[PDB]
Amino acid sequence: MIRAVFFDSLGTLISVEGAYKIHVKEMEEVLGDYPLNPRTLWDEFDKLFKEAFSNYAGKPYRPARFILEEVMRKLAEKYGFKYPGNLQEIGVRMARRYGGLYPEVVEVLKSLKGKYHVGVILNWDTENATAFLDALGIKDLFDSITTSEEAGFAYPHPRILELALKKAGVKGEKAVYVGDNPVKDAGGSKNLGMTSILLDRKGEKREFWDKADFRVSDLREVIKIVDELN
Repeated sequence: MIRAVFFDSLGTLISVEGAYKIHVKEMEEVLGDYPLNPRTLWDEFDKLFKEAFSNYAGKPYRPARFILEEVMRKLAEKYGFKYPGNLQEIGVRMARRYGGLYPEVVEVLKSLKGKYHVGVILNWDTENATAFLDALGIKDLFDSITTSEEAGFAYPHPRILELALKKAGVKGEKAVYVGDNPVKDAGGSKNLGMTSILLDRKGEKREFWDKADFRVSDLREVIKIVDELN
């Protein structure tokens, strides 16, 4: 019955502890020798980039590289540090150095890939998203990489999922959907017939429990769930 498994957003693959490290080390490289706290610069930057990026939700996609540069450009002015080019390429380097994938990702992707179409969906730019997956070492494990830039709209928008399924050549009813935030993923409260799996690593997402077919704290359960559905 099931022919494709999709992972939406990097929260289903990267841990909060690993993500925060890459982010911390990201600002470290940006500041260099300039006397600024990387912890605080991340706080203001993450706050500002969220504001700017949220204004495009479900609307025609503007690449994040241009929204990041503007946010970073303003911070450089505010605090008086040089802007060392695009942050996107710095992130790929930090992911290379420190990683941050959940311990079982590569194992789970490897098993599913032998039986089903394993695709990933991201609310990011196509080029950088692929480079980031390569840095983590899981790019070649996916049968398809679908992004908001390719679909033309930011999260949420049906064209993203529609295109992901088009790549796999399967209908939604024959696909599984792994996400970590139902109100911040590609399909929003929409799936196209897909069987949803909510990743709650800590069991602290009660508000999202009732809007997901299955719940798991370990991605290896995605193997069993998909297996039983067949």
